[PDB]
Amino acid sequence: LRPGRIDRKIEFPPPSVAARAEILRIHSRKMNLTRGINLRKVAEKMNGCSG
Amino acid sequence: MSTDVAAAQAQSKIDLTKKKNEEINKKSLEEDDEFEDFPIDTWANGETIKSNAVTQTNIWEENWDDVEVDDDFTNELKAELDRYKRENQ
Amino acid sequence: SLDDQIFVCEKSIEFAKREKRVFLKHSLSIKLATLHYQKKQYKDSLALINDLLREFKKLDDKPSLVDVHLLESKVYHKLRNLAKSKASLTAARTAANSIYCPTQTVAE
Amino acid sequence: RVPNYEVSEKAFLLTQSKVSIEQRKEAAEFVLAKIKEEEMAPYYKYLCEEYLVNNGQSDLEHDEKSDSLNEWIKFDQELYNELCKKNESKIKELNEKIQKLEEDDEGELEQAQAWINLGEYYAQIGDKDNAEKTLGKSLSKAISTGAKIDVMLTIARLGFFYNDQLYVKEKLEAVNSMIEKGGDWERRNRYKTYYGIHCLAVRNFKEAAKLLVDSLATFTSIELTSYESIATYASVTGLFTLERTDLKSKVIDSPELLSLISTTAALQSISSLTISLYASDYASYFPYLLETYANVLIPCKYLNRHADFFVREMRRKVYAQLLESYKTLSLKSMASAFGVSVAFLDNDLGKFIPNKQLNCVIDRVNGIVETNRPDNKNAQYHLLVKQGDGLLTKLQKYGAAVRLT
Repeated sequence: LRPGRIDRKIEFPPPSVAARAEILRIHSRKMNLTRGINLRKVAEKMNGCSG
Repeated sequence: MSTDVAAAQAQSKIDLTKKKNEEINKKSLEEDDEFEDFPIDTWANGETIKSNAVTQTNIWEENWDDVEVDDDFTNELKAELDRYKRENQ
Repeated sequence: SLDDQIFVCEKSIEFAKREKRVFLKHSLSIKLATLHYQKKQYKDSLALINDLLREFKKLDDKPSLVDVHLLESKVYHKLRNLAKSKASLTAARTAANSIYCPTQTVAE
Repeated sequence: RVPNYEVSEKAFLLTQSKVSIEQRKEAAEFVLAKIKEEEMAPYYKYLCEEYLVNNGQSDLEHDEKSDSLNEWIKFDQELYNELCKKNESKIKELNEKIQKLEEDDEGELEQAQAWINLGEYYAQIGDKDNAEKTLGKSLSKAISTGAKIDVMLTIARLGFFYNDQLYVKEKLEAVNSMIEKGGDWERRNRYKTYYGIHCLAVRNFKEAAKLLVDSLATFTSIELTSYESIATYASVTGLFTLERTDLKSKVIDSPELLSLISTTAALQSISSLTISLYASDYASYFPYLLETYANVLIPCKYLNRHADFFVREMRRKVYAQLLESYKTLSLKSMASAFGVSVAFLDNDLGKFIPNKQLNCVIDRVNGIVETNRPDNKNAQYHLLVKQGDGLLTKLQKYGAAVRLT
């Protein structure tokens, strides 16, 4: 843990509304795209605690 | 078309420059093409419609309505004729 | 007569969304749909179900519309397609996780 | 782009004279109202050319015969005058706009949508050629890839509209090459519908049966003829390709066919034939067949030419179905159930046995129809030997050229 013989510490966040939306986008193409666009809805509804 | 699989004979046997002299010389012995002797004396061949209904200009595969004529009218009538026979059996 | 019942509801809903609150309106729309199912015209019935589902999905928490989903099972049962009755059956059940709401609903 | 599928049907009815005459003049009233309104005179010019000496033989700028039984058909110069105004005013507005958005930057999308607007208007009035030219201009321009695909099917509709299938195959060949470029599942459902109608025209229905039921399962029937028409088509093809076992499964059981019921006549006749085949009532099958030719096959633009073929094949299916079940029948019992007499039975079987499908005999002497359809070692042998003869044929053929050189 003690730095300067291991460098850099980077902390991942529990995902934002913005992050959730972008993660959601890439898999939903692989799936099926909802008619009327309800990809916007999901991220509003809840933000996960992890990705 | 031609005997057997046409497409199979077409792919096997193709022109080379070696066969090219042979293919002409053979044709010359069958006294020209004998398919440009044809349209001259008929002054233009027509179409088959005498017993075809979907003729021979189909853009999908031909049926066997090319040897038969419209049989739905005969069916309609047989039906009706049969109803009097059974009525008065 | 069926026609008599239909007409009574048809008059009431107009008089139930212009002088009285929203709550009243969708009461008569449940009843009217049920009566086109007595009439066995299902297209009329699907139309009122469609009004119910779109306008009050942002207000869904009611025992009223558990029934509306049950009414689709009945409409789709008679048109003889069970693919879309089993769907609307789950729709009613999930939305009827409010299971301490009335006894009749639970029997249907 | 919208009114195209509707108008195309109604005009096609006019051409026919194997339908009710009553139906034609209801169609004629409607179709002409819309020709005045949406300025469809190019398309009218095209339609009269294609008739010709069946219909349009009651128009003023043509020669008048007793071939048309309609008279509400009347092509005049009044249509033409309206064309000139409505086209001049619109085209000109859209031309000035394209060159405006050359000035604006990121203008590629902006010009694409304007040239689409132009391609709609030429679609509206007729012209497949001018939409084609303009929506290729849209094609080069930066637009979303899903829009490119949509554009290409937009031109294909135009080949249906005109009534030339050979245009449509080239226009769906481009779609087949672009499908996975967008990878869109959104335009995949659209492609099943277009390509389904196309494969309904082809003799082979095999591709069509699979397509036309996916079109039932996923609710896509748009920018093309109605859901009820979609269903009608599914039934015809279902019947032609699928065996009796797979028929119940896929056609008579379908949530989508049952839920849509039969509210139209076309859909009613075809479904009625299918129900009576399985239920094994053959005395309702024959009248129902005649209903089929009248109200489905002949009013359609892709079964017009398979109208005779389906009549015939269906009589063939049912006979053969019965001959599986029975090693002996009498002419009398068989004829009575089919609703034809014995003489009438002879002649219909007398085509179908040389078409190699029913494999039976007829006695006139004893009057029994015996069945001569093997299923055993003889059937196995006939089939297997042909394919191995087919291997030998390629082997001779393919070997001979390589040696020769």
